[PDB]
Parts: sequence; structure tokens; C-alpha cells
Amino acid sequence: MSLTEQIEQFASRFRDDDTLQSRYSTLSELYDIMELLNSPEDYHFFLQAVIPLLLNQLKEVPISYDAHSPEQKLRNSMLDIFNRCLMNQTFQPYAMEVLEFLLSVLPKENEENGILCMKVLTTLFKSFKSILQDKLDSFIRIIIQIYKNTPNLINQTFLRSSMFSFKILSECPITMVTLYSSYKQLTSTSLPEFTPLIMNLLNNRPAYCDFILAQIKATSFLAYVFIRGYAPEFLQDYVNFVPDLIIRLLQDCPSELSSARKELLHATRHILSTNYKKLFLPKLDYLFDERILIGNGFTMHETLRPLAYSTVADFIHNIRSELQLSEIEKTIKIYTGYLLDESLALTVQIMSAKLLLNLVERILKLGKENPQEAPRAKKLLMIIIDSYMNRFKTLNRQYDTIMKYYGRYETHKKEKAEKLKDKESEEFMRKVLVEMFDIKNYAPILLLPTPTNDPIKDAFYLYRTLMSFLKTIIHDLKVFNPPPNEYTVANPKLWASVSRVFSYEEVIVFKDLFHECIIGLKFFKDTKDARELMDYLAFMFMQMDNATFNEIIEQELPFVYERMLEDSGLLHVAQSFLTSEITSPNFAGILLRFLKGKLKDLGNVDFNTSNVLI
Amino acid sequence: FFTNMVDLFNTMVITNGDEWLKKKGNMILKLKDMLNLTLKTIKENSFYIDHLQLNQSIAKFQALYLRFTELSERDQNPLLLDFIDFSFSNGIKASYSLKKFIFHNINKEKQNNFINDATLFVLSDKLDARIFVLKNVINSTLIYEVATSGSLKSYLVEDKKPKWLELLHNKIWKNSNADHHDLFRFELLQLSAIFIKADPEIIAEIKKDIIKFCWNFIKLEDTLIKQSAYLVTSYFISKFDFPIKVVTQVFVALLRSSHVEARYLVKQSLDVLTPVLHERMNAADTWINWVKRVMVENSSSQNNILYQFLISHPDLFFNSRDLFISNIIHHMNKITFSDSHTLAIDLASLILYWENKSLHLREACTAFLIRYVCASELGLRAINILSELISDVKLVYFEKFILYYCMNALDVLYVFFKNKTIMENLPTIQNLLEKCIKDVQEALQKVLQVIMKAIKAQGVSVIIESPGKTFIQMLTSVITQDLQETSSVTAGVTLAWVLFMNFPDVPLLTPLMKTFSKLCKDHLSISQPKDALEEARITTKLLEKVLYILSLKVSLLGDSRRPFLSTVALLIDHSMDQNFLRKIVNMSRS
Repeated sequence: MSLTEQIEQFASRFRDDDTLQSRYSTLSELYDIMELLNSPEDYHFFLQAVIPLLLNQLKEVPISYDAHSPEQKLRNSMLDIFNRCLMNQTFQPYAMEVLEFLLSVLPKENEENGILCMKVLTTLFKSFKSILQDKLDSFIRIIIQIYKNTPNLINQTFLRSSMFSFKILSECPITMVTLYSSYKQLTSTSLPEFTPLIMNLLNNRPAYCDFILAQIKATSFLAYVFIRGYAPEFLQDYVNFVPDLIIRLLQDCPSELSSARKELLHATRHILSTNYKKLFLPKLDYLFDERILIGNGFTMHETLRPLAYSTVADFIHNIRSELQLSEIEKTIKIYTGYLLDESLALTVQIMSAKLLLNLVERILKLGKENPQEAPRAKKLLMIIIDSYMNRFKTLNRQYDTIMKYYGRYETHKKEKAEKLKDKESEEFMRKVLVEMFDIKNYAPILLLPTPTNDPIKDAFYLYRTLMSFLKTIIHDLKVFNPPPNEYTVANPKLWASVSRVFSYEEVIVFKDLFHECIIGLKFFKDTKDARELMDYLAFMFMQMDNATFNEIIEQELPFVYERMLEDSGLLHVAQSFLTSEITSPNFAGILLRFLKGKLKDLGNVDFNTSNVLI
Repeated sequence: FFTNMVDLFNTMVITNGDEWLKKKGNMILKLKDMLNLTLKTIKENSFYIDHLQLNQSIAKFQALYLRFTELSERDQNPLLLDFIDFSFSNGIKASYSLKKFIFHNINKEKQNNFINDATLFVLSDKLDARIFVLKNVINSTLIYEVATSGSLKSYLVEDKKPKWLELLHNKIWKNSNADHHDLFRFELLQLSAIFIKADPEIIAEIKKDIIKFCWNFIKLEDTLIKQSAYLVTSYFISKFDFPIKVVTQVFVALLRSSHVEARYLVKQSLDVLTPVLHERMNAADTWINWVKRVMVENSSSQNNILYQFLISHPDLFFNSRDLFISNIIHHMNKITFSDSHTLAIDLASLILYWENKSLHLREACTAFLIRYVCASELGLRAINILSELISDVKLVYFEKFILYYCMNALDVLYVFFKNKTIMENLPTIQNLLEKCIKDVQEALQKVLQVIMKAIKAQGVSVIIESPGKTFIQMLTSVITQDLQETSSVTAGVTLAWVLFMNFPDVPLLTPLMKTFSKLCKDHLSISQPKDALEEARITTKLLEKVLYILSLKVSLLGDSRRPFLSTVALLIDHSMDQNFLRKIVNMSRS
């Protein structure tokens, strides 16, 4: 600790070069400088030796241009201590000793260089940009020096800017211009000229790849700065390029690596985190350019599909300012199709639900419109249910598809719960007296291992919110009712106070819901909250037209009664539907008929089936 | 008209049994084209597109065609054609077809007839989804054959061709250009998963040739597939014979992790290698030294450390550089300064396992275990294995160490209970315990109960003996007499009960006769309703239950035994105490 170990180390390292142990002793000291056993405050002592020894190093292995076999291994010896420290105390004095060494290695950048230096440079920039003590303008000058050396090393010769991290003084009165040189370069010019060739050729695909991969890795970090000059900084009079630059960022992404997209995503999230750029761009952009070709690549990127969609979900959720009907039609089809894409993630689905329900309000808001536009808006309202019906009716039956295999999951969900699990009084008295993807799981090639969940509690949240958004949907459905004087309705308030019409398909859509959800209700092992959910489903179907309410009940009743033979909570569902004092005159009529058969065959039923009937 | 006729067909298909075309259906051809012809004019028109009027009817013919597919016997051709017609527009992905495939899968040589037909159909690349869903059928066919068998035995017991190796060596030689939805990678993973399936089979060198094409796949690196091909390599490597240079480099490849961590494979690849190399190390340690340099080359990666936690179970069985690993572990203990603790718990246990079969670092290990509690499980029990290890910073560096006081109350209790195994140390500990007199008192009751186990003698009766007992007991009375110290009185009662467990001797009984008196006052205060929320009753249940338990337990119901039963009648006025009086009679009956 600048002690008998450190004294014996530098003494045995008498000559600065020697053979393999000279590499080995070089690395191990920096490793303990990183990660020794203890630390009795030798860091200000060792750095007082180190910034000289680094000057002794930066003299010995000076520059760029492929100083490869021991000298970049000396730069590997240089890199291993280049950050192996912590900016705790006496940082600024040796930092000026480092600032000399930092400007010393500030140029040398190309042709096998940029390894030892950048590791030192972050260790300096973290200690520098924690403060704003104005020595970082020398760094920005050192930055702009290499930021001339880089288009020299790139644009003629046909890396790792961290420019926001370089500009982490968090004010930026020093203007954008140095980055805005590169910004207008990479954006307002297509930074590769093969890209206007390739983008015109679309409507790194050839072998000239690592250059485009360079130009992508450049513009990515160039985007990485641009939010730190957009989110805490407002620019003026530069507004036409930025959606096009977003369209340019939209146009290019290679997909060998993954954090490329992921940063660019969280960048676009930060780019979405702007407000007027949110206010301007989707009104101007045909955001259909952000198709499934926005997120493409590996099935690694399938894990990236949520935040990709979720930001796009956040996009229209912000951009819900009067999106046109055909545009809303694509919005429905894509996102409810994305919501139909239910094999991705429930939270993604549940979010996409709340997108659509908020979009339904926008469909309600803009749909309150032209009587010319109203039947298409009613067709949109028909499409709304056509989303909505098929939304649940797939997913709940998909959930019902799961429910059979969920017994085996219950055979596991109990099993992990099975695997989970007064002597003063007593002794004083004593001595003193699988036909699905379950088999696909059973394969030794697997990405993530098998998770675990309370699937009903998963389903109940699934069932609640989806029925919840269903509940307001039919509540809004009493708006696009036809003129009921076509049927000569004497109560023009009462007609169109509830449901007035539907398609024969839409009825057949609606009748499926009870045919789903009641059969859907089977998953309740050995509650009344779900009966309150069933009440909500009844309260949903309470908001309906009576002839349909008659007719579906006709189809419901045997399917009720046969399934009512399973369990008794359906009686509470019956108790619900009668007791509302609107559905009472209807639901009398069926059950009066529907019992009136079985009374004759009351002769021999089960005591259950008696009591069920009784 | 595109919809309405289809149900008009379907309602006729409903009524007629075999069919109204008698399971032949030339109109099924006239319809299947007409739907694509409806999909033709669909590309022209945009009135109510993606209608359920279509989409339900679209399901209907799909239901219809699948029904005839079950009804017919040509179990090759409509499979592709439907997948073709479903690739044509508006991809359904019929679970019914998945059910029918599940009906088709679960030897039928019709499956083998489909198998070469499968070898044909996905190789019949003409969309991607059409080829992809075939692979979905193909891998599932491949999996369910080997899974629902001993080992692929419908094919493993003389599949009557190398129809696989006809396709496989064709594929293994191909590697053609190594698919927007990673369909190539999907085809690769399918090729990988199939090759993972056939790795337990009879192909040795052709599989080693097929694993050589997998090395070209290991040469391919996009991040998911890269670890996957690394995962593919290890399952070959456990199965196939391995060069040592390949063995170290794969362990070096195992040392190369990534961001979206395929640790599941990496643990499984470890679960391959940690038998194999250690058995080979049993068969012979240069790999560990190269590993140790690589371990040195971790660059702050605790992913290496968690990998090393598994790897230390052979390595502590090896027991080569244990303190060097532990010196890394303290620097890793410095690095986290609860994941590292379990690693420290494993590493302590590993060090415990060899030495049972420095202590200052073990003392510093206890300092982190206390500091892990103070910045807020197993770590109490890990201190207990550390207690059995440190009895295979002395006691005093925690004079300041609420929740921190309570955690140290538990910690000093286990510290005392272990180091007990004394007669001067414990009053000196009671000197420290009198110093730190800040429930936590219930934890102090557990410490006193640990002190009560220490207060057990076994041959020390009137040998010198009770200042520590008396100083607590008056302090038990004084704390009780003040206000609201009911549980504190009970702890002092439990102390006095431990004291009665220790001693055959009234001076406890006179506050205790005051106690059941004050509990009787507290009973009438608590039975002022003839039924509060939950707690103060059940405490004063158990408080009086202990208070009852002792006052009878020795002998000599006192001169105010007349005051004693006066509470007992007010107890009989209350509604509780089923077992308690039932015992209390039984000894009094005795």
C-alpha cells in the first residue's frame, strides 16, 4: 500500500522492459490497484507515482499506428491501470498531472489505437464531469482534435465519442457546434454515400459491411448525445431535418449486435420523451415507416419487442390528437393485431389494451362527427367491437386453451408450494411428573428456463382489466344507435339510451362472449370476487338490447344449465341478471320456459341436480 | 356473396354427414381458389377490410378444410397447400392444425411417410412462414418422437434409411450463406434443436462431422445464436470426445459471457463440463491455472464469480488455491461493498467442507455479515456455520450497533450462545448487556433464554453463584411497575420463570401476586367488553397464561390465595382459557 509490497514491486520492476513476467508483473500490480485485499489510502500516494509512471509509459509506448505485440500489450499494461482507481480524494492535483498526460495521448487514434487511452479518458472524464471546474474545455478541445482526426480516419480512409458523457457538465453554454458539426454531418448528409445507393436499392446487405457498421456505430453515439441537447436544451430554427433525421435513423440499423437497437430504442424513447418533437413528428410523419421493419433482427430482439412496441404505444398515446379514420384504421389493425399477438407478453397486451381503450375514446371523440362519416365510424365502432370481441374471445379462449393444461400447471403450482414447506409448559410436566407446447418445454434447447406464476391471479388480472375495458366499451356503445323510428320507436330517449342494433355477425360476435366467458369461468379451483367479476360481465351485458338479450340467453340457457350442473356460483350469476330491475322482465321469460320442460323430469335427478333445479 | 355462399355451403355441410359432396368436395377446390380470388379483389377494395364477416367465415372454411383433412386420407398434400393458402393471405396459425398435428403426431410409417414429406416440404422453400411453420411441425415431430420413446426408438431402432442423414449430411455440407424474423436463425435453431435431439443416437463421426458444421455455426455469431452455438457446442462436447485444446478454449469460450446472459446454457454447459474436465482431472491441473489467469482476466465480472461458485465445488474438492480464491472473494466482498453473501456462504462452506473433512478474514467475514444486516435469512445460519467454524471484533466493536439494535440483539445472542459451549465472561457480557439496555425486548428475552441456557449449571449449585439475576429482577420489577410494560413484565416473569427453572426460591412471588392482581385489573379492563381488535387480549392471554403457570407450579398458594382465586372467578366470568385451567386443575388435583 505504497508500502513494502509496492516498494518491492517497483524495485523488481527496475528496468521498464525485460520477459513474460515483465508483462505479468505489469498486469498484477494494476489488478491489485483495482482489486487488492485492502485499501489503507495509498491511492493518492500511488497516483502520485502513477501519473509519472504513465508519463514513463506514454513516453515508452507513445502513439497510434499498430504498436502491437508487446507495446499494445504495454498499452494493455497501460489500460489495466488506466481506470483502476476511484476519484475519492486529491483528485484535482494529479488530474492536472493527468491533464498533461491526457492532452499528450489526445491525438493518437487510428490503426490499432484507442484502447489504453479511452480507459484512462473515462477515468478522467468521470472525475472531470462530476465537476464543472472548466478544465474540461481543454478536454473538449482535445475532443474536437480527435473529432478532426476521426473524419480523417473515417471519411478519407474508406469511434467511442460519448459526447453527452463528454458534455456531462449538465449546462452546455459551450454550444452544440462541435457536436453540431458532426450532427449536421451525420444527419443532414447521409454519412455513408452507399446508403442513398442502398435505400434506393431497398425498394449491411453487401459485403462492404464494417464501414456501414462503423457509420452506424458512429451515428448511434451521435444520436446518444442529441437527446442531451434536446431534453435539457431547446434549439431554434433547426426543425425540418429532425423528423427526416428520425426517418434517417428509422432507415438504418444493422443487427449483428443487440444493444445497438436497445440504445437506439431508449434513445428513441428519449426522442419520444421530447414534447414538441412529440407534438410535431407523427402529425407530419407517416409513422407506418415504423413498421415491423422498425424492429427487426434476432429473436433476441423479440425480447426487445415490448419496449419497441411500448414506446410506439407511448407514441400514439401521446399522439392521440385527431388521427384520421383510415389512419386510425391502421392504428386499430396494427396495434390490436399487436394486442392479438398475445404470445409475446401480457403486460404488453394489457398495455396495448389500455392503448386501444384510450384510442376508443379518440375513436369516440373523432368519431363523433359527420353523419356521412358516422356509419363508417359505426363500422369503426363495429370494428371496435370486432377488435374487442376477438380480442378477448381469442385470448380468453386461448386462456381457456391454457386452462386444461393449467391443471398440470396446478399440478406444478401446488408442487412448488408443496416443496416450499410451549416447551416450558410441556417438559416441566415431563421429567418432574401434454398435447401442446408442454412437450416443447420438454426439449433440452431452451432460451430462458421455466418461470412460475399464480396463473389464476395472472388470469384474474387478465380477466379483470380486459373485462374492465370491455365494460366502458358497451357503455359508449349507446351513441351510434340508428334512428329507431325506422322501427317506429315511441320512446326516442329510451331507444339509443342502450344498445339499439348490431350485425347478425355482431350478434354472433356478442353471443360468443357468453359462450366464451361462462365456459371461460371454469378456472376457479375448489371466487365470489370472480362472481363480482361475473357481475361486471353481467353488468356489461346489462348494457345491451333486449331482443339480443333474449336471443343470446336462449343459447345461454342449456349451456348455462348443463354447466350449472358443475358448480353453484352460476346461481349468483343468475342472481345477478335477474335482480337488475331492467333485465328482470326478459330473464323471466326464458327461465319460465326453460324450467317448464324439466319439471316433468324432476322425478329422478341428483340431489345436487334437484337442488340445482330447486 | 363471398361470405354468404360459404355458410350456404357450410349449412349444407352441416346437414350432410359424409358430405353433400360425400367427402370429395370439388367445390372445396372451387372455394379455396375463390377465397384467394376474394383475396384478389380484396387487394382492390377497402370498404370494410379485415371484416369478421370475412374473418369468421375465413375461420369457417378453415374449420371446414381441416375437417375434410381429418376426413380424407391423403396425409401429405393439403398440409402444405393449406399452409400455402394461409401463407397467401391473413395467416391464421390454426391451433386446430396444431391439434390435428398433435392428433397426427401422437410407429406409424405414415409419420415416416410424412417425415420424408417433411424433409421435402421445408426444403421446398417456396412463405417464409410457410417454411417456418413446417419447421415448427418438424421440430415438434422430431421432439415428440424421441421424447415419447425410450430414445427416439421408432427411428433409432432401424429407421429404414438414413433419410435423416440423407437430408442431414446434405444440410451439414450446405451451410449455404449460413428471413426478417430471424427465420434463418429459426431454421438454424431448428437445425440446432434437431441436432440437439439426434446427439443421443448412433451417428458418431457423421455427427462429429455434423458438429463440424455446427462449428461453422459456432463461427456464426449473432448474440442469441452465438451463445446458442456455444450451447450447441457443449452438448456435443459432453457427448462427443473432446480435444483438450478444444476443452480449454470452450472453457475460455465459457469465460466469454455477454449482455443478455445465456447463463441457463452456461450453467448447463458448466453442468456438462464440470463433470467432464474434473473427471479428466481425476483421470490425471494446467487448465485451472489457465482458468486462474482467465479468472484474473474477469474485468470486474461477477458473472465469472457466480460461475466460479459452481466451479468452486470441484475446485474446493480440488483444493488448490483456496485462500487465493478467498483473497479474491474478500476483494469481491469489497466489490459488493445479497448475492455476494451467498457466494461468500458457499465459499465459506467450501472452505468449511475441506477443513472439516485466515480466521481474521473469517472475523472480517462476520463483520460483513453484521454490516449486511445493519444496511437493511440464511446469513444468521451462515453465522452459525461460521460459529461452528470459528469454534472449530472479539466481542466489542459494536457498542453503537433500533432495527440495528434488534439485529445485533439477535447477533449477540447467537454470538453468546455459540461462545458459551464463561462464568466471568457472562457477567462481563452482562456488563456489556447492562450497558446496551436500549420486540427487541422479546429478542432480549431470547438472549436471556440463551443466557438461561448459560444459567444452567450442571455441578455449580451454591458454588459461587446471584448478582446478575438479582440486578435484572429488580430492574424487571422496576420496569414493570412504571407503565405499560406488560410484555416487559412477562419477559421479567419469563426471566423469573427461568430463574425458577434455575432456582428453588417468594420474592419473585410478591410482585407476581401483584402481577396476577394487576392482570386481574387488566382482565376487567380487557373484559370491559364481554367479547379490542386482536393483540392485547392474546398477549394478556399468554401473559396471564404464563402468570398462571408459575404461581401454581411450585407449591404454597399464598396467604392471599383468597385473592388468587378471586381473579380465577373473574377469569371464569370471561370466555377463554380452555386448556389452561384444565391443566391448572390437573396439577392441583394432583
